[PDB]
Amino acid sequence: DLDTHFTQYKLARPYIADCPNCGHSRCDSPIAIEEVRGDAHAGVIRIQTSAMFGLKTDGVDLAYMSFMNGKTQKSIKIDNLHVR
Amino acid sequence: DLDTHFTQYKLARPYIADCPNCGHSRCDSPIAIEEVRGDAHAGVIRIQTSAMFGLKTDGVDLAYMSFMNGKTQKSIKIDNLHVRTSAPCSLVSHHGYYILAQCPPGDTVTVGFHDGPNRHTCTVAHKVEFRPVGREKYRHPPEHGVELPCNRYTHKRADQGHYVEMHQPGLVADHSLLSIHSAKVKITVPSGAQVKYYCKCPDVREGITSSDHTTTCTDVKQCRAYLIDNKKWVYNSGRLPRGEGDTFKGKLHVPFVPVKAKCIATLAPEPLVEHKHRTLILHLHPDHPTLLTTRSLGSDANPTRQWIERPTTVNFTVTGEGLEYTWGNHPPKRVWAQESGEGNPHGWPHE
Amino acid sequence: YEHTAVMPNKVGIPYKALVERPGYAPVHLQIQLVNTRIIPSTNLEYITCKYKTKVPSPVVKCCGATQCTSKPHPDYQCQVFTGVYPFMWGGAYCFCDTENTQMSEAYVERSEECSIDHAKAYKVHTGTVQAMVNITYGSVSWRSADVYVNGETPAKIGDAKLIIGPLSSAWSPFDNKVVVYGHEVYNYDFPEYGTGKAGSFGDLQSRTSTSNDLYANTNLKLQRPQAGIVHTPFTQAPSGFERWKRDKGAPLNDVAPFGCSIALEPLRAENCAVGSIPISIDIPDAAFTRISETPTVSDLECKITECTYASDFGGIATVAYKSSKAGNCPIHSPSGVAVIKENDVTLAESGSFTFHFSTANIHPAFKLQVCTSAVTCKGDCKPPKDHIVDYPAQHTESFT
Amino acid sequence: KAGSFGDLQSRTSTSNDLYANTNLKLQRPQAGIVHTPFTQAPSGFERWK
Repeated sequence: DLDTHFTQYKLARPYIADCPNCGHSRCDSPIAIEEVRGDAHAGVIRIQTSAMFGLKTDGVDLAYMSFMNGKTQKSIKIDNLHVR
Repeated sequence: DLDTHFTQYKLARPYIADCPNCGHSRCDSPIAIEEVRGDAHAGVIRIQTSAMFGLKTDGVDLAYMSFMNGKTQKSIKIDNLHVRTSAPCSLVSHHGYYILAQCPPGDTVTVGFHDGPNRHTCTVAHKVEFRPVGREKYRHPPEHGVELPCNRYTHKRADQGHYVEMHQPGLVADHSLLSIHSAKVKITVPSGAQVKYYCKCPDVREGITSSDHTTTCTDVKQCRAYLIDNKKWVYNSGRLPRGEGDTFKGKLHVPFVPVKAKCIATLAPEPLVEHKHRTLILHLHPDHPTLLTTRSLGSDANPTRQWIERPTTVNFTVTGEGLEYTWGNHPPKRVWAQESGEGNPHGWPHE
Repeated sequence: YEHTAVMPNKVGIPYKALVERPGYAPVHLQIQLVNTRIIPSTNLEYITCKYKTKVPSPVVKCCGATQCTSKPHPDYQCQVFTGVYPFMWGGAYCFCDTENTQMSEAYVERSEECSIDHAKAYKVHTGTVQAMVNITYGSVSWRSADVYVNGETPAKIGDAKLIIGPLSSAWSPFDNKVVVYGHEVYNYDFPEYGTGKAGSFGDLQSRTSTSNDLYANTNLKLQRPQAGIVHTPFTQAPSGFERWKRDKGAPLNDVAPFGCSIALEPLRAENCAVGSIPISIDIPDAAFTRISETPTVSDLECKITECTYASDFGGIATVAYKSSKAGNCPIHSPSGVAVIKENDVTLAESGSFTFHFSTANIHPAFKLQVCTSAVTCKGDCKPPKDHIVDYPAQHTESFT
Repeated sequence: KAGSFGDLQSRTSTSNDLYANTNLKLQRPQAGIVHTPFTQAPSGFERWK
């Protein structure tokens, strides 16, 4: 877990979003899924959350998770994420 | 929370009932799901667990969790509870012994907390459905398309609109009920209940009574482990018999009645209301079964049934006073007659 | 004088008919019939709605013969089972251990959905209720009030006591037995309360949704629990209310005749789009305009100056009127052959005066009854662009 | 050439411009949700084999 192309990371902030479906009565999640790239013929998926995990605003690690709570970040660990 | 229907709410005790599929395809647990209600046209199901989450016996919070271990409560946090269907629900509110939860559709209902001497979960089959109000056929509505007037259960609690009889709860198994009074087998109450107790040995067994008691025949299996409620009511179930004799009245509302709301709802991707001369050609582009049907506005009825889930230009020969066209339970179209051809001149050098 | 009119019932959109008056000069009488409904005398036979096997606690008696006794219900479905004995935390609710018999009982009780957005049966007798009708006229402009469409004395509203139908438009697109349900309203046969069937409509037959009585042939079959402990399965045939989205009895707001569409209603079929209503009116002789106050307009000629074929009232036609007196002139095509929207068109001796209309004919060979002088306002009109919008105002309807 | 070959028509790889008659139809993101659902006809790399 390390961050090198600050093209995406530094020049970004997590952007709050609303999940498209999350039951009948939706949960608002700033990790709302656009641009699924699961069209690999393998079984592996790249997902785009609307959240900018990666850095907090620091210099290192994709090991954090900066999603939006408010207009402000919430820079915590990425290990609570579970793609499945 | 609300105590404006402490009729059910306050006066509700944790109720114990057999599980039919569990840890050997059978276990003893409090939970066991009766009256699953996927009868709404929405996404939400009103469920009765046997266990009485809600308050404890007080008035405060639907976010406690009182199930039966023994005949006694176990009034703890609701954080060990998992309501689920075939996937985890999100709670809406609990009131009494009844929980309303926005659940994904599911063939079964699967509740469970490991707080017992065992796995202590419970599963049972019970039919859940959601479908369009008239016309169309879907199960659970899409995440796209129009919102439209579904039945759906409340976002709130302590309501009423219908009532099911909940007149006397009674006997359920649990030998904490039938303890021993140091020789003879002894009935107990949940929190106070009028118990019309008796055993196989001759005794009175009718009347509104806690004057019926039999100690003559002794054994927990030869006697009626009861909570005859009438001030601690639980919803009536198949795994909750009543005393053989007269009912103790206790008809009680449901505080989770179906109300209108804007459901995420049913309407398959947009139709095209096309027309030529006395004909609605209808280019259609749905992704889901939409009951298209039309009605030629003459004294002809012109019924139609055709599921459209296939993109199709269809036709309905519009009579001389128009046709109406009813693209699912999405709003009716209406169409006059005269002819068209989509803005074709029929002649136009003026006289 | 007495304004006969074959003149359908369309939405509410303004469309005309014409009083051919012979003693005095003709006067228009726009009979725009907004809706008609029937509302026969009726009786609530039973609410239906998809069941819920909402068990009202079993009558059990594990000693000897198990009993089934209904408590505030007419019936209780109860089925004995052996080979099971109650355990739910140990002990047993059964009160004989010398007879291990287990009485599972489950009855159907009305769903909460029965109250709201539900099927609701009726025995429908004989229609008795009015039709909403606009009358604009050439001496009163507009009144849109309900006036009987059947025999029990039609009211006089406007310069027109108007007898509508009987029951033309919404004749009764209902059957004798009717269920009405939200969107799709079903004119569908089913038997009265007490004898219903699970697969057919009226599986649940509760006299009222609230009421603690019903007839529940829902094909409720309890199955025998196994493994030596009690449970109560509900095995039930497909509902007679989940049909209404699959099986059809006739979804009348999508298959109605008479142009009418339907909703949860007490046997009304609102907003018709045919009727060919024979309205017959008693307009007082005074309300007419004289054939001296209005000229004999003959020696006229009418030619469109931009007709519009559509229910769109943009159609115009100058008429080189030639008056033998001169004055005002209510106009309309003879009782619909086109819909004219000028109440009155002025007439002078050797002048020319346009009126407005919409063609209810492909080309405008519609007579225009200019208060004792008919005239064909011939020519040709604007494209028929339209045939996807409401219910027409091109009265004479049978092709428009 | 939507729903066939040339539904996507890019004259450069890793496109920044193309001609896309793919039969792209947006639908309502019901219940106050902010998202874009894309309903699109299958392509010349989803079948035609």
